[PDB]
Amino acid sequence: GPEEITADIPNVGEAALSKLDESGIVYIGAEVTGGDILVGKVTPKGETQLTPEEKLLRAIFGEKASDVKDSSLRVPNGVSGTVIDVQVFTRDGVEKDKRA
Amino acid sequence: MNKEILAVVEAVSNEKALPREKIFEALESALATATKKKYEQEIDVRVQIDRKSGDFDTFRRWLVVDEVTQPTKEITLEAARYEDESLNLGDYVEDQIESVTFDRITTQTAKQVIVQKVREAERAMVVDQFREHEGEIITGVVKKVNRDNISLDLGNNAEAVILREDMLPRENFRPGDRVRGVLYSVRPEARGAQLFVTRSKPEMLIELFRIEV
Amino acid sequence: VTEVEIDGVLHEYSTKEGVQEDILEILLNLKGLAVRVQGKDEVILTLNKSGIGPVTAADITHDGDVEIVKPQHVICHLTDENASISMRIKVQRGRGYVPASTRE
Amino acid sequence: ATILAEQLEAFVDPILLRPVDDLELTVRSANCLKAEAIHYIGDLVQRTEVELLKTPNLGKKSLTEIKDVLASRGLSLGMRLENWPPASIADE
Repeated sequence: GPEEITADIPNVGEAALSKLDESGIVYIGAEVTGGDILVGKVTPKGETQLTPEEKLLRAIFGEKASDVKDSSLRVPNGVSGTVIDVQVFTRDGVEKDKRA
Repeated sequence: MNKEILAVVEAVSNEKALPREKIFEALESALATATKKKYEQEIDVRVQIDRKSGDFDTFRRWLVVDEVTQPTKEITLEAARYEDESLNLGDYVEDQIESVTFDRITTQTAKQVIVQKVREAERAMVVDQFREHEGEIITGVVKKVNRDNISLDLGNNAEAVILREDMLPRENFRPGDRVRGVLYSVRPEARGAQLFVTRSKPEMLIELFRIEV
Repeated sequence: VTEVEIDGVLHEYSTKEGVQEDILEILLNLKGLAVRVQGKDEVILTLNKSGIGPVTAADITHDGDVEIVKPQHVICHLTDENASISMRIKVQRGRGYVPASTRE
Repeated sequence: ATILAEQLEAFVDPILLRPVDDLELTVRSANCLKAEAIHYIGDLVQRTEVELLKTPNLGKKSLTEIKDVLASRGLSLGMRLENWPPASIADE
């Protein structure tokens, strides 16, 4: 499967996405620190094969064709700033989310 | 009533003889756990098991008592006077509901918690399996070597721990060897039933001679 | 002065429709504001101005103890008939030089 | 220091206290209680659930919303107040 640009991801904290909107991308104007999350991004993990203990998880959660890790963009360690401008470019065919 | 859980109930490769319904509750609270952190407490293992439904909506409880301990699960008869004294002393009358914890996201953490619940169920099953025998003259093969402990691997995915205090002083065992003895631990151990054998007791060689003659 | 909240402005690097200075230049001109307070720790001043021309420092709705000492101080220039700024200013006591990076 | 000092002596329940509209549920669940001129959930806790069920201002879905709110056991627990104030709710 592809990657998820939505905020819906695990291993987070109120400090993990308290500045993000409901669709992963940081606000325009949110004054961030060094090491926060700007874009939340989750990617796929292992495929292998359907295990005996995960046979019920093969198809029982809509988008259960992919796994979930963590590869969100972060401010590189050291720099502050204020997000002034956000661009979102979409390859044609892909579903535009609510912020695009 | 999508009927996905109905056919998901009858998988049923490994949880046929195991409590099916309990595994749905397990997986349902596991879908509800994962990314919950607000609410009031946590979730609720207890949930109206409606076989037909399949996706039993996690319902809460009120537990009628005559006491003031477990605040979100406390009723009295004076509070039952508003229900016209219909409640009796000691009942677990449910008067509340709960929801789910989400999306894209929270569901591989729900996969992860689904796995956690499945693991707990498997531990319970292993405990029941070890209780079936309750200590016998079974053999095994060493696989790992811990500090003052020997790990053994039997059949049907079963592992036993050999204490060094219940072992011989000079006689030292290693991996690849096959030893046989009588276990004496299947009840309270640690997260299930750690098969603890004792190859040094007398009853140990009671059927050892019986195996020969 | 410590904090400014212009109404239609998200971050300090933006631009407001109808004022010929940036929001950053408005912050510098408010940083140079010479103001006396009398019986408080901090205080919140309110500014409302609409119409073509300057927004001087005498257009602040003064409280019962705040006193501007130089009312001819320019902040910005409004430059249209219906284009108006409306800000809240936070003025407090202190000692020395307390920058933004130490202390929203 | 004595010389320099002598040269200067000529100078020197939170759910009950919160409003019904502040609840996480929809505005209809708050308006069902608010139809009886109730603004705080403490007034909802002052009255019994049987007394609210004897009035048709609350609906069937409003009863389910009231049950969902009472599942946290912060409101509608069958309590009795003086009028508004508990001792911790004191006037200062």
